[PDB]
Amino acid sequence: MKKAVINGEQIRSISDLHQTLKKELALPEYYGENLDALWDALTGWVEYPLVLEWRQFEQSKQLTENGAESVLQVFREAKAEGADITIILS
Amino acid sequence: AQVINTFDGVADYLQTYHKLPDNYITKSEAQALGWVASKGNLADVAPGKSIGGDIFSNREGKLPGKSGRTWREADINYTSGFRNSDRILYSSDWLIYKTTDHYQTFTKIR
Repeated sequence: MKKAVINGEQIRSISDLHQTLKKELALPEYYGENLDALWDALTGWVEYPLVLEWRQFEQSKQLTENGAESVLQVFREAKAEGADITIILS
Repeated sequence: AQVINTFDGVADYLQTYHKLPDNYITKSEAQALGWVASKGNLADVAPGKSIGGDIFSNREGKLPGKSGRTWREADINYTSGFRNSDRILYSSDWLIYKTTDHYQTFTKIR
């Protein structure tokens, strides 16, 4: 259905990560760029099925502080909640 | 009854009756009636309803936490089409907040 790709080596802040997500998941122009905004988008906006390919995960953690893991966790809970999300970590 | 979906209207209804007004349905309920977020067909499958009632995990920790307190959220100003960025947030001990900027910032309203 929908495919999203994060090139983790290009993520230089948590702003980059959220803005990459906004484009890749076709999020609203009001996207709040926060953990609560992403859960809501994942469970009340995003088209499914959804394949998220997150490459260079380790590098994306360097300049996002705790953000890369937090974001990942939101998708995993969304998936645990029933959302049809495939996650590919490379 | 007539739809109640404004900050004050829902806020007062939650404090007084300790429940959301009758025009609210959870994401799961909506999905069982045929709601497809990406289609934005909520008013087609559930006329006069809005998404509201699900647990709010307060992931950014911006709302005040307490042992025993859980939060819930509900859409405000919604009528039809794609969802907006207005929400009402209410706790198990009836604290009431809102957000109009897709959970960036929150204002305490009760």
